[PDB]
Amino acid sequence: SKGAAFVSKQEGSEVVKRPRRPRREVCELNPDCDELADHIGFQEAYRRFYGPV
Amino acid sequence: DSRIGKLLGFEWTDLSSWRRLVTLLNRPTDPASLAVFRFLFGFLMVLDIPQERGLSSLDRKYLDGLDVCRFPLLDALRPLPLDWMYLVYTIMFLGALGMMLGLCYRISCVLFLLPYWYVFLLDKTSWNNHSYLYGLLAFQLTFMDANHYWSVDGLLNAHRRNAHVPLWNYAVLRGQIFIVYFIAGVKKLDADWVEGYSMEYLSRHWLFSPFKLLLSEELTSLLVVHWGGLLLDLSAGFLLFFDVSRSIGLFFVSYFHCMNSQLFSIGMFSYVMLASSPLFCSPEWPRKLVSYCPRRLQQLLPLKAAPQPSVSCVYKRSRGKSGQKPGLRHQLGAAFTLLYLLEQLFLPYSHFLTQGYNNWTNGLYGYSWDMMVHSRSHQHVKITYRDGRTGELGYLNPGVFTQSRRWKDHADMLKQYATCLSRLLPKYNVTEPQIYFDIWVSINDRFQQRIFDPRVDIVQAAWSPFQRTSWVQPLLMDLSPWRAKLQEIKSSLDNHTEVVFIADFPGLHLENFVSEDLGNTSIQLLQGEVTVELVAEQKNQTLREGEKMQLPAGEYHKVYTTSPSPSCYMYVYVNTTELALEQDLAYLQELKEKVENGSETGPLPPELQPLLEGEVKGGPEPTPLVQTFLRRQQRLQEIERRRNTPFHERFFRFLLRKLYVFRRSFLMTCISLRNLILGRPSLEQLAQEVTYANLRPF
Ligand SMILES: C/C(=C\Cc1c(C)c(O)c2ccccc2c1O)CCC[C@H](C)CCC[C@H](C)CCCC(C)C
Ligand SMILES: *[C@@H]1O[C@H](CO)[C@@H](O[C@@H]2O[C@H](CO)[C@@H](O)[C@H](O)[C@H]2NC(C)=O)[C@H](O)[C@H]1NC(C)=O
Ligand SMILES: *[C@@H]1O[C@H](CO)[C@@H](O[C@@H]2O[C@H](CO)[C@@H](O)[C@H](O)[C@H]2NC(C)=O)[C@H](O)[C@H]1NC(C)=O
Ligand SMILES: *[C@@H]1O[C@H](CO)[C@@H](O)[C@H](O)[C@H]1NC(C)=O
Ligand SMILES: *[C@@H]1O[C@H](CO)[C@@H](O)[C@H](O)[C@H]1NC(C)=O
Repeated sequence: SKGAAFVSKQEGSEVVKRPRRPRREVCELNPDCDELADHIGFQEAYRRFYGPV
Repeated sequence: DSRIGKLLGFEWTDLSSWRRLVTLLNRPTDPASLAVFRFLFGFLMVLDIPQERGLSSLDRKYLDGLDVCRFPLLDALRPLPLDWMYLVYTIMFLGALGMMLGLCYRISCVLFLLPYWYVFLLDKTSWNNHSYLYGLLAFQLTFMDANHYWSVDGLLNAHRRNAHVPLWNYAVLRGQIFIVYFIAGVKKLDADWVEGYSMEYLSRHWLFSPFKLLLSEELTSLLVVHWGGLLLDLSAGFLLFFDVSRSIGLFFVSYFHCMNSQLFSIGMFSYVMLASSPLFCSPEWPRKLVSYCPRRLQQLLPLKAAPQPSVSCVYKRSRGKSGQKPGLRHQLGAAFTLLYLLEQLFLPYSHFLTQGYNNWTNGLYGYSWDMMVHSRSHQHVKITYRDGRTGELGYLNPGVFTQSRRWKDHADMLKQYATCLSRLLPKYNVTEPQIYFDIWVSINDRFQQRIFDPRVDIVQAAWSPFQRTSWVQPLLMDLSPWRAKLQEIKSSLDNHTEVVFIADFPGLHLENFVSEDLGNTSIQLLQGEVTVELVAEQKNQTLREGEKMQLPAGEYHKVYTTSPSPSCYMYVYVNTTELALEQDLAYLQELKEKVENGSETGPLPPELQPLLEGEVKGGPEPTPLVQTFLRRQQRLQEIERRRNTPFHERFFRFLLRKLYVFRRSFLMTCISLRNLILGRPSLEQLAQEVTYANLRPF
C-alpha cells in the first residue's frame, strides 16, 4: 500500500471483477488509441522534459 | 504454341538447364505495372507512418527519464533518446517519399528499410501480419528495377527512362501474394474456424444485412463469414494467375478487401492488398490505359511508346549472333528468387525449431499469417512478490511498468517483465525478490484456465529459445465439447445474473475474496472432485457432481482440486448493490413521471426539487441517488444526440481529427530537429512550442 505499484491483498484476490463499464480482444487489429499517459510517473517526467504544459 | 506454355508462360524445355532458367527469369518485360505498384505502395506507407507506426504518439512512448519494461527480440537492443527517434522517423518519411517519387531509388529503399526493421525488432508487442508484410515488400523492392517508368530518376537519366526489366521482379511479388493467400487459407483449416467459434459475433454487422434475407444468422455466421474466407483465400491464390478466372477473382478479392477494411481496424493492409491485386494482370495495362485517352491527357500522362532495350536482361539475338551469355547479376537474381521463395514457404512452419516461443498457439504472432484465428479473453492476473530480506509477501498492480498487454500470453515476455521488475523494485524498498504470476485466460470461449505454473519463481526460472518451456501449462482440449452445454447455461440466466466457468489442475488451489457487494453468490460443480474451504471458521466441504453451495459475501474462500483429473466448476453471481440502486432509480423515475403527468398533487419532497429544477443552485448538495440519476439522464441524452447525427458532420470530424494528427506529428518533428541541430533552448520556450503544437485545428 505504498505508491501506485503496490496494492492490497483484497484488491488482488478478487477474481470476479467488472472488466468494462467487452474484452474479446483479437490480435492484429490496432493499438487502439493511447492509454500510455496512465503510466506511473508519466506526468512528472513529461513536465521535466517538455516543461510545464 | 503449346497449351502449357500459353497457360504458364514458359515451356518445359526452358527448365532443362541452369542457363535456360536464368534466361527465362531475366527475359524482357514491360515495367509499367511495377511502377504503378511502387507508386501506390510508397503513397500508402507515407500515409501510414504518422498514423500506426506511432509518430504522433511517439512523445509518450519513448520519453526520457521514464522507467518502462521493454520487450525487444534481442536484449542488446535498447531505444535511443527521443530526439534521435524522431530523426529516425524523419529518415523513414524521406525514404518513403523517395520510393513514391522514385528519386534515388536504391538510397530511398535503403533509408526506408533499415529504420523500419530497427523499429520493428525493437518491440515485439506491436508485431502483426500487415507490418511484417510491409517490411518484406520493402525488402523485395530494394533490389527490383522499379524506377524504369514514371519516375523522376528516368527524367534525370536517359538510360533508365521507359526501359525493360527482368521477369523475376514480377515473379517474386506474385509469389509473395500467392504465398500470403495460400498460407492464410491452409492455416484456417483448423477446428476452431471450420466449426464457427472464431469470429462468431461478426455476423451481426449491418454489412451482412442482405445475406440475412435468405439465410438465418446461425447459418450466415458459418457459410458466409467462415467458409467463405477459406474458399476465397485458396481461390484468390489460384484464380488470379490464369486468364480465364482473373475477372471473377478480381471482383471477389476487391469485395473481400473492402469488407475487411470496413469491418476491422487493420489500417492500410486492405488498400495495400487492393494495390497488389492488379499485379497479376498483364504487365502493360497502364500503357494501354494511357493510349485510351484524348491527346490532351496524353500530354501529361507517362509515355506510351514501346520500351527501349536495357542492360539488366538477357536478350535473345535473332540476327545470327550468338546468344548473350548471362553475366553475374542475372544468376544472382535467379538465385535470390528461388532462395527467397523457398525461405518464405519454410518460415511459417519453422515452429518446431524455436520451441522456446511455443505456447498454446504456435510461436510469436506476426509471421504465421494466422489472422483472426484465435480470440482470447482474460479474467484475472495476480502478481505476488516475496521479499528476500524480511520475508513479507505482497501483491503488485498487474499492469505496472508496462505499455502493452501481450505479456499475459508469452513465456519470453513474462521472463523479460520479471527481470525488469527485479531490477526496478529495489527503488521501492524491496530487496532481491521472488516473483510469482497467476494468469487466467480462455481461447475461443473455453474454460478459463491457468497458463503458467503459479508456484515457480520466474526470476530464477529456466528459459532458452530452442528448448521447450517447463512451466507453461498444457491446454486441455478434452473439455472442448463442453462449449455446447455451457452456451445453454449462458442462455438460462436472467438479465442480472452472471456466470464464469473455471477449470483447474490437480494439486493446485484457487484463493478468492468475494466482495461485499456481490451478495447471493453460488458455486456449482460440473465435473471432478473439489473441496471448498471457508477460512472464517476453517471449515472444508467436499463437493460431488451436481452439487451447489452458497458462498459467503465479503470473506475469503478457497477451492482445492482433489481428483486425478482436472476439475471444472462454475461461479454464478448477482450484484446486489446495482440491483438495489436500479430499483431506487426506477422508483424515482416513476415519481417524476407521476409529477409530470399531473398525478401526485401533494407537494414534492425537498430532495425531489433538484430533479425538477435540474440544477443545484442556492440549495443543499444533492444526495448520491440524485447525482446518479442526473448523471444517467445526461448520459442517455448525450448518447441519443450522438446517434442523431448526419453523415456529413461525421465525415468532417473524421477529416479534422486526421489533420490534427498530421499537424501534431510534423510540429513535434520540427521542434526536435531544431533541438538536435541548434541545441535546446530554455524551458519556457519549449513549453510554449509544445503548447502550440497540441492546439486543435478548429
Ligand atoms: C476476416 C476474414 C479473414 C481474415 C483475413 C483478413 C482480415 C485479411 O485482410 C486477409 C487478406 C488476404 C488474405 C487473407 C486474409 C484474411 O484471411 C474473413 C472475411 C470474410 C468476408 C467478410 C466474407 C465475404 C466474402 C465471401 C468470400 C463471399 C463468398 C460467397 C459464397 C457464396 C462463395
Ligand atoms: C440468487 O442467485 C440465484 C442464482 O445464483 C438466483 O436464483 C433464481 O431464482 C429464481 C426464483 O424464482 C429461479 O426462478 C431461478 O431459476 C433461479 N436461478 C438459477 C437457479 O440459476 C436468484 O436471482 C438469487 N436468489 C435469491 C433467493 O436471492
Ligand atoms: C480442508 O481440506 C483441504 C483439502 O486439501 C485441506 O488442504 C490441505 O491443507 C493442509 C494443511 O491443513 C496442507 O498441508 C495440504 O497440502 C492441503 N491439501 C492440498 C491438496 O493442498 C485444508 O487444510 C483443510 N482445512 C482445514 C481447516 O482442515
Ligand atoms: C521507502 O520508499 C519511500 C517512497 O519511495 C522513500 O521515500 C524512502 O526513502 C524509503 N524508505 C526507506 C526507509 O528506505
Ligand atoms: C457491483 O455493483 C456495484 C454497484 O454500485 C459496482 O460499484 C461494483 O463495481 C460492482 N462489482 C463489484 C465487484 O462490486
